[PDB]
Amino acid sequence: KNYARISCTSRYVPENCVTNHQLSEMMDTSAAWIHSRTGISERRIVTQENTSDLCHQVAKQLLEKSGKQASEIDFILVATVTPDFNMPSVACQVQGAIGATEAFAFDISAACSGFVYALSMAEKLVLSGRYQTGLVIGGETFSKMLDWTDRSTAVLFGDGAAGVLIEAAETPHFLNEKLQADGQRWTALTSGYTINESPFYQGHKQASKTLQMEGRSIFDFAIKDVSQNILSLVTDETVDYLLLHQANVRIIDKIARKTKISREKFLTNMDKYGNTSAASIPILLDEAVENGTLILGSQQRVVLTGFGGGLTWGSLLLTL
Amino acid sequence: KNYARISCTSRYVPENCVTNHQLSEMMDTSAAWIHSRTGISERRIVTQENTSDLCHQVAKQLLEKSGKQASEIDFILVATVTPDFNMPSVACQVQGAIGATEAFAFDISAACSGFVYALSMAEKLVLSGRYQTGLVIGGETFSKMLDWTDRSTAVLFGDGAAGVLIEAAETPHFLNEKLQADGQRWTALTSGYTINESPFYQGHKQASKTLQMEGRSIFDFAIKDVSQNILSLVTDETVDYLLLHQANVRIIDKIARKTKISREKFLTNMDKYGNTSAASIPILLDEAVENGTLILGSQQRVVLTGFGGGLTWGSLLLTL
Ligand SMILES: C[C@@H]1C[C@H](C)CN(c2ccc(C(=O)Nc3ccccc3C(=O)O)cc2Oc2ccccc2)C1
Ligand SMILES: C[C@@H]1C[C@H](C)CN(c2ccc(C(=O)Nc3ccccc3C(=O)O)cc2Oc2ccccc2)C1
Repeated sequence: KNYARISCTSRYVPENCVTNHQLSEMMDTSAAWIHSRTGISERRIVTQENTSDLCHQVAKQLLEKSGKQASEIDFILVATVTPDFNMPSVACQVQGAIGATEAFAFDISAACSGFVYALSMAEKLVLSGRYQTGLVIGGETFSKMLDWTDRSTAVLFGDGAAGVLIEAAETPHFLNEKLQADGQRWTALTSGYTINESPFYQGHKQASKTLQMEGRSIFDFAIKDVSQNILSLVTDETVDYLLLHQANVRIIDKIARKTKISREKFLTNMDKYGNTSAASIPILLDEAVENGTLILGSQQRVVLTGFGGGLTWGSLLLTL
Repeated sequence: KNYARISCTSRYVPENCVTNHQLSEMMDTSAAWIHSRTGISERRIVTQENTSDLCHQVAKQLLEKSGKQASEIDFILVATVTPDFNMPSVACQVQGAIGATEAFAFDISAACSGFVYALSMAEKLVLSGRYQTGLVIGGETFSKMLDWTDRSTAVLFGDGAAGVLIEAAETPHFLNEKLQADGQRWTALTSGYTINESPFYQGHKQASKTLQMEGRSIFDFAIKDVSQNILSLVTDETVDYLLLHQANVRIIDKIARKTKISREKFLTNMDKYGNTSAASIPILLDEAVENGTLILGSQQRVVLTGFGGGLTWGSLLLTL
């Protein structure tokens, strides 16, 4: 048994629900326009929780659902770009919160590709035969990284976390993968810059630290490069469902045409969550499993496709 | 060929050299006292470079040394807790800087255990058979995370980066490993907190963001837990050299006694670098290889042991 397998899914978002109506007041825009530009109706925003707290509940819920003991966890991987501290890692805060004393843990930084990247990691870890049980969680609190006056980005993001319980299976589930990156375009999407202000620094680098994005640029990138990445693993005839990063539904609309894969196969759920970055795919996954669209153990050929800052992007082809 | 192997080593530190004499003036302490408390005589501090720049030179040097093409790199892993941005990752900035268009990349957050953790990752990646050539670099610019007035921590850290070229070998090199963590003590060593100041935040969390450490606490932790972790892989009779995280030489003095492993086997090099966090082990490694203490391809049984914020710690047993 050295084949990684997603046994359980689970998600957790802040209770505070922020509708477009509240954002139209905060800012000076119309809820109607916020809705048509984003494809979002409402989103959750933390009021007292930080990334680790959201990830903590996900882990806690995964443990209760599966009936697993925190002591049976061998490793905890968290995909995030909005961690409480640089040190400790969010994965370590969760490891301590749930008491997974026998698990080692760390965070992975790959922007909105983070969950897919982390999932690829867990597969490698389990393949080695050294580890069998892990928790892979994607979580963010981007609401603390936004300029809530600029209505061309703030209205786009939601907070939340979701993950899965991974355990060693007898038969393969993770069939193929293709992880990629292009740092030659890293300026297209950035956040979290830290100014060096030691008495030794001589540069004049300044950066608000709030998210910055070249919409058209990354939109075009997704359509061209993600489409090619997806087509390197499947074709319409060999895939049942595709769970892409929930950045913008129109990206999905166009990718389905580009790749010639049936549009109803691409699941989406931005309406109530907005763009939850690394958490987008596992939140979508938990919902699709929860309502019976996706069925664990059914052998449905599913592709998970993330893409984001880096630039980063990658897909995983699995049989649920 | 699916056995990870360290083929090349390389290091890079800022040219700006800061001696204890300059720090005694800056602060109001004696160089003599800074020396006896830290075991450091001088350290490098960035004046214009950021973590990615240091890691960039390491990658660039590794590529030139080995004669490899940036296009032959399959993956780039960077261990850091002081990245330029949360997004993009430092690994992505390096991937773009050196033109490793065929490599996917991401950063790993495991504090001063980061390099060991990243190395464990690369081993898993190569084991899978999907990837053969990678660059694993540990780099930090902690000088931007310190309060240069508090002489109980600032005098401790240096800037720098170092890494290795990893490629698929025919015979095993990575013999064993034991990665661990304890998030129940994460408050003992923290840095980089990000305050949430969205119009929705109701908490009153505040944190300077500069490094905070409970010296005695983590010192005791290292002596007890790292000693046990090391003894789970070797005994004096089965190890030739041990490269531990360069946090404090006295930790090594005591660990050698605790574990009963010959003291001359633990290599150290804080004098000219200070504590370079994640970069400490690969800098030490490159130096020991450079001067002939350690010999690649000689089959010397070597243990790499990192420990740091998280809490995190772990060792790798290899035959060079
Ligand atoms: C609030 C604004 C409203 C506008 C209409 C859409 N915005 C946009 C929202 C999302 C994207 C986009 O491509 N996003 C992404 C692409 C790759 C990886 C990650 C993302 C991410 O949003 O996290 C791009 C946007 O801007 C354009 C889309 C098409 C053509 C030109 C720009 C969000
Ligand atoms: C500048 C100060 C000078 C004092 C004398 C030593 N400081 C200290 C320097 C380092 C440590 C220490 O244990 N460090 C660590 C332990 C585990 C993982 C990482 C570190 C790290 O420094 O990065 C602890 C220190 O403080 C004590 C050591 C022994 C007993 C009580 C406190 C640094």
